[PDB]
Amino acid sequence: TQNPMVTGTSVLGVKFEGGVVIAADMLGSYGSLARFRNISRIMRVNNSTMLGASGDYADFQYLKQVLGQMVIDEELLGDGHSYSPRAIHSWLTRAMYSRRSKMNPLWNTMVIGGYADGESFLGYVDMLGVAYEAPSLATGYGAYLAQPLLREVLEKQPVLSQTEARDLVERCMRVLYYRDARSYNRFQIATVTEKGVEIEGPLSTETNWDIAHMIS
Amino acid sequence: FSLTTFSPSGKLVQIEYALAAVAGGAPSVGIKAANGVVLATEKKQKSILYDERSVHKVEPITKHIGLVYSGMGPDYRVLVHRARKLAQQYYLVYQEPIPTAQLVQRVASVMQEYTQSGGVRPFGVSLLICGWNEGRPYLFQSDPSGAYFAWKATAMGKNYVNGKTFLEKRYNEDLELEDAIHTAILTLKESFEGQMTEDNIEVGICNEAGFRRLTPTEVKDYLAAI
Amino acid sequence: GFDRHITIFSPEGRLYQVEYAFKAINQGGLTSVAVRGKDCAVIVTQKKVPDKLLDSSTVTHLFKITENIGCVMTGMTADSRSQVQRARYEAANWKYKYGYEIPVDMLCKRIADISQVYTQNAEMRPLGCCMILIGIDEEQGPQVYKCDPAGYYCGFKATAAGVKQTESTSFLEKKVKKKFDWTFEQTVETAITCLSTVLSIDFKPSEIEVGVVTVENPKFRILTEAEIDAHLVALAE
Amino acid sequence: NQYDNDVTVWSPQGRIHQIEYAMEAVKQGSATVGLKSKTHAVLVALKRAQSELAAHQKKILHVDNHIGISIAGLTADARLLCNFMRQECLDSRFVFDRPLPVSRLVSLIGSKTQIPTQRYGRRPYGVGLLIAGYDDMGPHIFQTCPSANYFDCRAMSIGARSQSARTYLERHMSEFMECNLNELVKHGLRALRETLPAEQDLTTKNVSIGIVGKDLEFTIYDDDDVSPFLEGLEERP
Amino acid sequence: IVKMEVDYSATVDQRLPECAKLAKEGRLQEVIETLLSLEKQTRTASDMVSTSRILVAVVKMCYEAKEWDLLNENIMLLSKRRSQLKQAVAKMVQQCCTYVEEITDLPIKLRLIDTLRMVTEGKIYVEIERARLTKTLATI
Amino acid sequence: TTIMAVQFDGGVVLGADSRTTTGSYIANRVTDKLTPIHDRIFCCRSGSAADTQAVADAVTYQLGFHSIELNEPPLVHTAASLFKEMCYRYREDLMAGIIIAGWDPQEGGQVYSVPMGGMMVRQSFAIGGSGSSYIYGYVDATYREGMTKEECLQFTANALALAMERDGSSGGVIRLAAIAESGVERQVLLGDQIPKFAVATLP
Amino acid sequence: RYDSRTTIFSPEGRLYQVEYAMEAIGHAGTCLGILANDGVLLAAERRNIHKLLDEVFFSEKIYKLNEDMACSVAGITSDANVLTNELRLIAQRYLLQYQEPIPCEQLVTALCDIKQAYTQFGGKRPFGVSLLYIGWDKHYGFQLYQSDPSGNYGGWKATCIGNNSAAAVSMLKQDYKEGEMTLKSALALAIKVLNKTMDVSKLSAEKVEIATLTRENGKTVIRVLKQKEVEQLIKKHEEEEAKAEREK
Amino acid sequence: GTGYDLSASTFSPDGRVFQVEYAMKAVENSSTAIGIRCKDGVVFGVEKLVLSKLYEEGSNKRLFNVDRHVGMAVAGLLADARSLADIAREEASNFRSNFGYNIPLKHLADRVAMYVHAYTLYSAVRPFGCSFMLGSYSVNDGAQLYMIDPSGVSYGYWGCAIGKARQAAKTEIEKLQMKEMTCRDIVKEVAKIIYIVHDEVKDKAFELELSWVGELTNGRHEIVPKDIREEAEKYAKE
Repeated sequence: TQNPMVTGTSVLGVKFEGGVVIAADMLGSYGSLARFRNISRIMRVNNSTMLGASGDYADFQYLKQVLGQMVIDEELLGDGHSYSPRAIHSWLTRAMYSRRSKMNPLWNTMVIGGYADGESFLGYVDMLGVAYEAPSLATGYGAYLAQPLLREVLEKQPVLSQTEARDLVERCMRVLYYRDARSYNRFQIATVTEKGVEIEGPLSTETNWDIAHMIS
Repeated sequence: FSLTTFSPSGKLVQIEYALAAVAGGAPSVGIKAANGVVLATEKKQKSILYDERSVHKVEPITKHIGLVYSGMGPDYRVLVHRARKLAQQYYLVYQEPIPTAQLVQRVASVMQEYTQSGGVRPFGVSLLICGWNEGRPYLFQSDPSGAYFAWKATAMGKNYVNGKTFLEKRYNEDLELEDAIHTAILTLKESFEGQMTEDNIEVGICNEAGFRRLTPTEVKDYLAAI
Repeated sequence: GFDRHITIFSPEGRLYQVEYAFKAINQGGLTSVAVRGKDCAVIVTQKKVPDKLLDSSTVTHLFKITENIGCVMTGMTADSRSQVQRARYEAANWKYKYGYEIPVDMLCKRIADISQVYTQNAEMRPLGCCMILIGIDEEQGPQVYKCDPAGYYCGFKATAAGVKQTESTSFLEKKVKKKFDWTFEQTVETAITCLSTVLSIDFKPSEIEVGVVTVENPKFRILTEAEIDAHLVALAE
Repeated sequence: NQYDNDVTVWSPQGRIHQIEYAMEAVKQGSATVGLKSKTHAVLVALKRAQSELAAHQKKILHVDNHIGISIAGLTADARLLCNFMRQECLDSRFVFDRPLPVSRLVSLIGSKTQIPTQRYGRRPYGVGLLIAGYDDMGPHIFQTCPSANYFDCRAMSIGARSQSARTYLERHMSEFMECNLNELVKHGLRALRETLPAEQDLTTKNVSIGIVGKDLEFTIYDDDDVSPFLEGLEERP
Repeated sequence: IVKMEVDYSATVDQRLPECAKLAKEGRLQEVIETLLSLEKQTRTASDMVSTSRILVAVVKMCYEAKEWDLLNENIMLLSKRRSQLKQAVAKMVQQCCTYVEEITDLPIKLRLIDTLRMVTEGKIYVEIERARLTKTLATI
Repeated sequence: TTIMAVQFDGGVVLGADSRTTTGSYIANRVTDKLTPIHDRIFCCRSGSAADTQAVADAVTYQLGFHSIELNEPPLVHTAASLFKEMCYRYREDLMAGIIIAGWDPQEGGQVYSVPMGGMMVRQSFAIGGSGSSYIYGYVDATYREGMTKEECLQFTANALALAMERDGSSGGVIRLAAIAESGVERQVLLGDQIPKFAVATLP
Repeated sequence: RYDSRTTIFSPEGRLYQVEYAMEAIGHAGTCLGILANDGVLLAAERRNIHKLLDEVFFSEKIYKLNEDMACSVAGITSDANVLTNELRLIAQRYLLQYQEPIPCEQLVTALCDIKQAYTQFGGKRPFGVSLLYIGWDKHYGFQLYQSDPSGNYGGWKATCIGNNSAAAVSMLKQDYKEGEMTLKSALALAIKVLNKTMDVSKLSAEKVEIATLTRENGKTVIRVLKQKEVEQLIKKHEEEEAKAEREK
Repeated sequence: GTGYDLSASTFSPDGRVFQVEYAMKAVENSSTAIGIRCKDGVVFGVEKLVLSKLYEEGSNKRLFNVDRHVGMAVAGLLADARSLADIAREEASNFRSNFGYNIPLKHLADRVAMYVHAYTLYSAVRPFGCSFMLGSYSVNDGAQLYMIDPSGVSYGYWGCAIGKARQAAKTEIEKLQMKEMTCRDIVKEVAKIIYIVHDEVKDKAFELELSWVGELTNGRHEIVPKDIREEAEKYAKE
């Protein structure tokens, strides 16, 4: 709300041909403290939309509860329609804008991934209500470190394949773990596609320290 | 409408019906003696199933203000709860006046939320109040619509007419000591049908020392030798 | 007119709405008995279950208001449930506002005040359900009270409510006039034989639901099928 | 008849009478038909004229690019419902940038109108609504009666003497999914023409058309816009 | 009186004579108790013929094993348990009447007065009174 | 002060210090920080003592009422939800770290953490309070899986003892609470019974 | 159908509810105010004089409502109490606002405005009470005002408001003389008219309650004449009656 | 009644609420429904009268989904029924938001019933003209099914029916032997019972809306797949 106490570190995500993949590590940073190491920052909005957040995990849990409740209410009617990930991104955007207008901001930067109508969508909304969609997205220090690699890959390859896309995401996670104080070597990777949303789980990245011998 | 209402041309028909209901049947005599005041009433429970130490007809609203009532006991509770809150608020605002008899008139006056704001249905209870924190006693009556009457001796029961006649004939008088409670019990006897006993009759006394609801031991003691 | 249609004083000087509302309790076809004892307080009501498609597990008329107070309702079940919910709210709110648990007499007083507010005013109507709530109170022994649609809360030792409440009260008056205290067996047997004499069906141990609060064992024990059967066997012996 | 006086009161025979009277408000109004298709929804409304000098009034109200309604009944509390539906659709546009699906809109209207049917001093919204919308599941036609019980329909008509139009729609409804836009509009025009007496006949000034399709946003055609549909009338009054 | 719920005719047929063999001389009371449980089951199932047969078998076992006291308290318990089925108890009293008249003995007076006490709890005009009349004549 | 919870098979074990600090003076050296929210559910409080007490009492209200209206013991998850809602709606005003634990027949021994901010998480073990930040390495290294009741009791007692001896805001006595289907057993470690790792630095 | 009160007109155009209340004000109660130079006084009739009262309120009809005025009701006591409380509140609110005693006319106008509102809007009963006021101000000196439940007050100088108000006012008109009127002769006139309107001759001093407002040295003194002074007035009146009757 | 049956706040001289006594009549008049607790779940069923073929495929369905695992089969005045279903959905959402997890069916039924009773207590508002079954299943609490009448209270039902023909349905329901029959055969039998109840003898053709909840659906109260339950409707027809 006003001053977060337990903050979640960066989250990123890239869309590919026919689906999207996002990744978030499982650390809840109580400042400089790795207090919670087994928490999930990725939520299944519905069968065909995923969401991750970086920042106050309490605010993330509140948004998860509210959004899951509204999705359940939407599916209760049985009208055949659903909350398309575009609509979900718009709804989060407004919510965040309403909170900033009320001057009780939600300390979370959110990445919304989805694949509906045969076309992938990958939204982005922050605390200050700024929202847009880009083929690659990252939050916090992720947008400083992992984002450039995504940009330089996508400039030469506007479209992507799933396997190399998730490999790129894993490499970006490795970079973030290498050069981010708040990061941790345990990240979940969630893939949305026509078949639905599948979350891998407590994946880990291999660390290289050969340069450790270059100190002398 | 949502107040004490239903007043036709020169009448208060709803209030008159309320008084017809307050005719009641619990005699509940009151006597203002020189030393203090006695409020005695009849607790004639249906059968022996009910209890007498469970519910009371005499309620100490504060340190030396005691209260007895008439028909519509459910309304009387609410009324005595309101009265306790009112006396407490007055004592809290005007802090530490040990207010009972300089407060007895005032609480009788603040018994306007009593009836001047009836509450769609007016209250159906007439209540006698006793206080002795002025060096002098005070016995007041508040009726389902009127106000403080400042009695010296009265009754509010089914036979309140002949009860009051008995009070005046037995000379409520002015020199009567505190033990006019004997005369109060006699007045009840008149409006009583049975061998009255300690649990059957409930009486409170308010003298200059304070107010106290007499326990069955003392009530039976007084009933003996009658 | 409308003297008998709204909650207003009758010209004769009576209140006909609550007088009607009391007969609503008799309406619904049920009876309930409560007996205070030397140390315990046991109540029992018949369980009229038409057809077995219902769940006899949840058709009950007795409830726990708090950890030590148990109530039996009599009358329209919707109002009965509403007042049970109100009593539970009052018990929890009392435990929150003041540390110690709410005495049964105080709880009955608050419920009676709510009902008295209902019979006051004219927008709402009184709830047609009379509630007999019992519980162990320290320095008081067992305690039984009855709040009624009017607001008059009292009732003790032996009190009954329902259609055939008068006959039960008469029998219980005979029993209490018979000067002998009931132990945690005579009290139960007295309640059982009272209700059985009221509605002679010999009371197969499935059509009544009895609640018990002893002193050495607090809490509102809704006695099970086996316990009521054991008491019935011991009584009919 | 006492029991018919107020909306809140309930008739001894069953359903209340004020609601049943409220449907007569929509019965006493100019006729309107609305039919679905495989891909389009079309409303044909008989614009009832006061006198030849005055205009034929307005029917087929506009709500959003993909939803348009046709009123039949009390015009007073009908622009109110139009405001409510417009506001809800704009709220949906504002929150998640997607057209509010019609079924959700109709459920909202039903819930909104249900409350006056139970709140004292509030008359029910005696307006017959023919909502035509294009959500993601093809065209939709919904009928909302003042009793707040909406219905989905392949083709439904409401208004004075609308039973004849209902019968024609029922008898021809088998051949409704596979019809060109003009064919379906002429179906609706024949259905509406069968309503008014034989002396009356369709004119460009006394009819209104509301068309909403997959690529065609809701449009209100009339006289000039209507003549191309009015051609090929096959006039059998 | 009340509709039958669960019959146990097959159970009694298959088990009662086996129980009689198992307690031919009546030294076992577990057999009496388990037939009591079976007849309680049939009573809660509201069956009259099975309960009557069980009671008749019990009194027949008591006859053949000639335990007069255990008969007295056994029939007391049977008549006082919950009252059971009026048809069944009237039957059992009838076979007790048929039995007490054949053995002279000294304590058949005790048997007669025991059955008199069992039947004098009421239910005289209803559910057999000729048995009580014959018992009084036998006492004479 | 320090508070800690561990989940074992068929129950949980809670350990709390008895010290509550005000500036540098010991306000209450025998503080009872294991508040029973219900019969089989306990709360460990840290931070603003007044705020913790108010939140715990309000939750005890709501939870007891909810259990009575269900005629069933409440879930530890339900209790933790009540705490997270209470803390999250008033986080800007209420600053308190709460460790909830207990046993219910639905799942068994459960432990949840609601620190300042109003987040809920289910953990095998939970740790909080001012003195918690000094035993993270020990509690993480010396925790096994499938530890039994006595193992968890001794391990939590040791962790609290070291947190007390290291942190300046923690001291006094240790309160342990073993929660299981059989019930709750509360014990107090004081004085010599405190497990001590003496530091005899050589001269 | 729900009950609705009557704050409406007549086919002719009369407010018959208000008129009935105003007429009922005549029924029950009896007060009269007589204005005189250097002193204006009120006389009230003690309706119920049962021997079982104690008379500890010290005043039933006459109410002190302000330092410089005093009123007397003749209506239903339930409304009278709240009206007196509101009147005192109004006077004291004016005193707070202007740091000056409230002029009697302004006070009466405020009260009659509240009664006019009570008879004007909403489903509220009219205040069935009519009251007199005697007061002193800086601008007009001694003033007397009479307010009816209609809210249409009037500035009187010799009036009555009770049951036989017609007889009392006729007596006042017959034996009232302005200017010459003084406090003592005003008292004689008041007791005489009260004796006329109360059938039992030789009125006991207990059945009559009278209060005089006088202007001392820059200060208004409102003295309720106690029993001895009242009965001495009665004795002087009796001497006058005997003398006048016998001298014929 | 005559004088006393005008507002629910007016008690009868005998002590009855004739407003609710009349609101029950609307439920008695409206078309029927049925719900059976199978061995491992609850199966609903309700015939819907297609008053005119102008209507599309089954709309204003007497079934509703109030929560993820809870379903509501309603009969009576359909508009107020839908508003009450919305009340139930809001209640379930609020309970999930406050206490987490899913709302137990007994408590949900109790809360909605207390809400209904609030609407019959007063005078300005009128009693709801609907009666509905709430059915749910979970692994922990098995399958529960509570019926709420227009003014009464929830009651645990092994099998219940409401509407035009309650007794006719209940006879064959009690004939059916539940508590050991799987939800599949129960889904067949409920259609059988509805078709045994009159559908066209005096009325139009009827639609068979059937609902499911149970471990075969791992909770998640959903409408039975109508394409594959058309054969169950056929078996009912035979």
